[PDB]
Amino acid sequence: LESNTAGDPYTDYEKASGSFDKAIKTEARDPLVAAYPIVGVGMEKLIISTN
Amino acid sequence: STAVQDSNGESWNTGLSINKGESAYINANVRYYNTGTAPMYKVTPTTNLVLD
Repeated sequence: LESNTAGDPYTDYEKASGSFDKAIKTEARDPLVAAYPIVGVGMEKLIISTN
Repeated sequence: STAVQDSNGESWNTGLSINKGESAYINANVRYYNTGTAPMYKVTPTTNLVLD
C-alpha cells in the first residue's frame, strides 16, 4: 500500500533490484531494512592559542 | 644669589611589540599533478597543514 516500505528515498523495486546507488551495503537490499547513515564526529584534541 | 642653568638632552628609544596568537604568517608553495586516466576541470583540493 506504500511505495517506500521503509521510508528511505529509494522505492521497493529500486532497493530490491539493486538499480540504486552501488555504494550501499547489501543489508539494505531488501525493502524492510532502511538505507540510513549514522555519521558521527569523534574529537581528537584541541589546541589553545593564548592571545 | 642669581643662577642660570642651560641644558641639552638627547634620547634614542627602540621598541619591539609582538602578539601571541597571530605570531606568524606561514604560506606554502605547492603544485598539483595528475596520474589517473581522465582530465579534471576546475580542480580544487582541500589540504591539511600539520606540524608534528
